[PDB]
Amino acid sequence: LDVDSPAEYSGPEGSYFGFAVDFFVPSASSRMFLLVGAPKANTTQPGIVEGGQVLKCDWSSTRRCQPIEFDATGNRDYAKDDPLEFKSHQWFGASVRSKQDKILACAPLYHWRTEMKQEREVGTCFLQDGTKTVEYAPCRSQDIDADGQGFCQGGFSIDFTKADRVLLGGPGSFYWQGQLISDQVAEIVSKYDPNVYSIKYNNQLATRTAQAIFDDSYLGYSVAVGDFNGDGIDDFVSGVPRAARTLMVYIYDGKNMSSLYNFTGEQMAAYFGFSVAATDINGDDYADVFIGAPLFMDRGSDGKLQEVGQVSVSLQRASGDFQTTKLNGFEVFARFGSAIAPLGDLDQDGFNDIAIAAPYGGEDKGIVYIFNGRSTGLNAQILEGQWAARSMPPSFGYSMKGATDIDKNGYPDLIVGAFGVDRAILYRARPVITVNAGLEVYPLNQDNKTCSLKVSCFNVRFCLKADGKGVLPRKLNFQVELLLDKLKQKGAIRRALFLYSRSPSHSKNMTISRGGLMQCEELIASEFRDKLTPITIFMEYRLDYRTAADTTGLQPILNQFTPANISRQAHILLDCGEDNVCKPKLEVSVDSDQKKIYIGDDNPLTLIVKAQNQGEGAYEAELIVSIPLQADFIGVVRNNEALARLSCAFKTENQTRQVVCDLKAGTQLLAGLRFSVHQQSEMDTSKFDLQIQSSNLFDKVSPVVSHKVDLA
Amino acid sequence: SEARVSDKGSGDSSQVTQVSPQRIALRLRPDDSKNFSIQVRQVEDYPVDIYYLMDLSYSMKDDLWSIQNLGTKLATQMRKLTSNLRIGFGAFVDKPVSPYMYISPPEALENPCYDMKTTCLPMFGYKHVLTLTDQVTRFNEEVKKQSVSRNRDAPEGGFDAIMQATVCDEKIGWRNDASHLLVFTTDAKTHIALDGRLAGIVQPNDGQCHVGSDNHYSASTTMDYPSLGLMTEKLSQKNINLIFAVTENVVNLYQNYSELIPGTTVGVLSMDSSNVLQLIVDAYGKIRSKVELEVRDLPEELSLSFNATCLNNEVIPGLKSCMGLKIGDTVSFSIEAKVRGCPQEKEKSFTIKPVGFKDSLIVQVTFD
Ligand SMILES: CC(C)(C)c1cc(Br)cc([C@@H](CN(C(=O)CN)C(=O)c2cc(O)cc(Nc3ncc(O)cn3)c2)C(=O)O)c1
Repeated sequence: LDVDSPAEYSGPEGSYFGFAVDFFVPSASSRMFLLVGAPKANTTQPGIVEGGQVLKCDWSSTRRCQPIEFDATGNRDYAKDDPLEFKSHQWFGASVRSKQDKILACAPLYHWRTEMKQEREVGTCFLQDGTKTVEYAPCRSQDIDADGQGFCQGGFSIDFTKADRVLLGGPGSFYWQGQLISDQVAEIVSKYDPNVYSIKYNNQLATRTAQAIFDDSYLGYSVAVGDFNGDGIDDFVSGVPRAARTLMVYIYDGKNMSSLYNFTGEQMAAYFGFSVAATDINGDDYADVFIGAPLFMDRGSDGKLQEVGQVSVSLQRASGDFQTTKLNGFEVFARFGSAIAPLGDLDQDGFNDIAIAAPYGGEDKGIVYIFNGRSTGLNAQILEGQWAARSMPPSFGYSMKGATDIDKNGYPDLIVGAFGVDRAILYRARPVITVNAGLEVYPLNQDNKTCSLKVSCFNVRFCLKADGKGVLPRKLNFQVELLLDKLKQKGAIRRALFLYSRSPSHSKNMTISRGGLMQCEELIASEFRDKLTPITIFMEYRLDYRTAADTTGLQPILNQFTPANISRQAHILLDCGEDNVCKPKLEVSVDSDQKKIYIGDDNPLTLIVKAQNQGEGAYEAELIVSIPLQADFIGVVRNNEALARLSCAFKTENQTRQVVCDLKAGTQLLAGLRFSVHQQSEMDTSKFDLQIQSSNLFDKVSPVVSHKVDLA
Repeated sequence: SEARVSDKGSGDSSQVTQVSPQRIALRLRPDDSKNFSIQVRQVEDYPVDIYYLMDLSYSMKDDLWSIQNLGTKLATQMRKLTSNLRIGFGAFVDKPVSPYMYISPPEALENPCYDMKTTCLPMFGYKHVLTLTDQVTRFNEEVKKQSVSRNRDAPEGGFDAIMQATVCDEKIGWRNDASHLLVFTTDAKTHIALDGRLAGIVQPNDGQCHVGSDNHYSASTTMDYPSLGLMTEKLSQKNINLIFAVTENVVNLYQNYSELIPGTTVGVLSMDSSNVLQLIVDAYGKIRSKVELEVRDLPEELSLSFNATCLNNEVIPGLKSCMGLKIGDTVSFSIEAKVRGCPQEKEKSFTIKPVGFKDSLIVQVTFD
């Protein structure tokens, strides 16, 4: 989703604008409308206040939000001193749905002058059929009592069925048990007669009453539709948040109203069933079930309860092979769960996804989570309501709908409401781009010395490709970055370099087109003391998002997965390749030939040096002829009967004598090794060993030597 | 070098000294580090604040007696336990909004039982009639004079009564130094933090007090019921001992409710209200206090040292306090002085203040 440049809307103060959200479209036209409820708006209609509105806000180029076709049509009367409706206590705009040319806007707190008595109770819905507008009130049909559909609040939650049926949910349709009402659109509009206040439709399918055990369950609190038995007709899944001893979600057949599998939670008061979504994550057409528990609380990191919320993914598979998993929240009191918005292929690279929001998380303002779906699901983006509270918690994410595309996306775009601040924001989904790449090393060492002045020249691979589906700009300007050698300290050095530039790294600019064609570049890869450590090849890439956006300004995005940052190793001959495994056998030994030397600035004590390692890769073998304190290599031997150019370097860091001499077989590069032994401490008397520092000779076991000298 | 103490009595209602002889005199010189021991055995009762909460809705058709009886018994039960008791009450039925408050006929607003041929006072917000006062006789007289009202749906909003009770520090009462007990009585599956959508109420409950000038809860009609995790937060923050004193028909639900809110326990309301009286006594054994001493009026001299010969004959130098003292535990403090320099004074004195304790340790030194 996109958060940097969204589209936002607002309305009258205190109007609860954005409490309900959906998408209106025109029949085979691009003038799509982002329907959004304003249930608390003052009504600009005769003889009525406190009615609310459903505002049509266009998609682009304008922020105008205008009321529905039903406007300037006030309270109808019953007699000369009695209004037919007790409107001015309603919430018109609390639930909005649209399929192709239809509106289902409902006022769950609408009241009407009843016929049985003079009381007021029912919820009403105002459809639209092209120009004609009709009234829907399935809970108004002679069932005027709290025992039945009097307190129905019908239309609190509504949904659409592929058979062109409308699934209406009134949690109070029964004694707050709730009921699903499904009526065909053709039957509703055809049977319209305004003088009849309780129109009956013949093909109505609705859930009947239950026992007194079921009560206050709010069956119609949340609704969704899917196929859960495999007959091509959408079943009715419903959010019953307070069922099974307030621990539920019901599934009803589309054409039979029969009871399919029920889902229950293990936590209490978590409100398991506040929102329900029906989509596919695993891959098979058998639709999954999602249940929200925004008040879920479990044992935390400190061993104490914390309310973080939780959701449930039900991988409903045929023949009873059901699998379930639970996703936990992350921020305390954030009410993670709440609005679960079934998105669909928010990323086309795979199957559908789900948006779960936290209306009271983040700094100070609302939080939205995103869960991408992969095979078997179990995949357990972030959005914030940066709008600040005015006089009410800005419940960002409380209302959400992301099932419908509104652009040249394929991905479905997301609408978010912030009713507590009187506003609604459009989160447009972004075009996903997946990428793959790799590289390897082709080239022998001594033959590279003939590369030009002569240097060493090697080769590696430069292959990357993205391709990707969807409608987005054909050519994408990718930035790629590569490293010659990695795992180096800030002070470490390079070994392989680009001869044309000697740069230890290189980044490339490419405007690659979208396609399956493979595109790779071309490049060719005794002054360095480091041999043993392997050369590390590294690969990095990115995309100039700013110029890659379309005319609408929708920013492209690379794959949210596919972590990149990939790297591989390499090795070159003549470093230790002269040895097949480069395993050394040191036996590094020296001896103190001379003894009985007087103590104190006398003639230097003569020692001997010899080598014992037989490893084939005995490059850079070190001669650290360690000595005790108060000694130094005074009088470097010049005779050099078998000595080599080993000249030592001396230092006394942290009271450690360096005397580092240097050199492929155990050989007696021997000469008189002298030491000043200028001991000034008369109370002391008389530890000689060869320290290991050669990586080519380094091993987990270092056969060394240890000897002393006799002084008198 | 002399040092002579006087108050050997180990506490009394009249002899209110909760320490050893607490008046010590001594004659010293520079660097005359002297030693003496004190016993600070605490024999005083523990402080407590108790809040009584009722549903008192039309769900309490005849169950209002169980609430009224428990409040009086809870008052007299803890008076026996302790004489530092402060008690009060506050009531709540449900939110005054469309699907509950009976808004349609002009008759129902003053009486939502009109159609039942009986009267009931208009269903209200959280209105507590009594702040915590030591007057036990006023509490049971006022708490018994309240009646019930009617909401449409079976669940009741007594959860908001808990939240307001645990955030209104001064309107209803909370003492800093006392233990805090909150008993909440209900008989229905109470609304939980999200039932306000059906009522148009979409504001989460807050940790702020909203009683206001009038006793009625101002935000009862514009903010939702409290979250079960929010009640866990404010409860432990203010050291509230919550008791979901509910009925047997819903005890199992409220039992499982308590396992989610730590430190909470339930009790079946009945004529024999012992399900909760043996519970508040349990909380009495967990509110055991501590003993700590302080230094005051010290003239920038006369260094003092303490040894913690505290419970179960444990000795640890440097420490000056031991926790978890029941009534009657005799913690001793061997105190050693350290005088430095030569003040330009002949007679000086300064006091040791046992924190939270009425009495104090005073030492007078005559020196030159
Ligand atoms: C007076 C008292 C103490 C009774 C009371 C106080 C408050 Br304040 C609120 C109420 C409500 C809730 N309620 C109750 O309190 C009792 N459970 C019921 O609503 C109720 C009753 C049944 O006898 C069956 C069912 N179940 C049911 N629902 C719909 C349907 O079509 C068939 N059955 C539901 C009411 O009865 O109107 C009552």
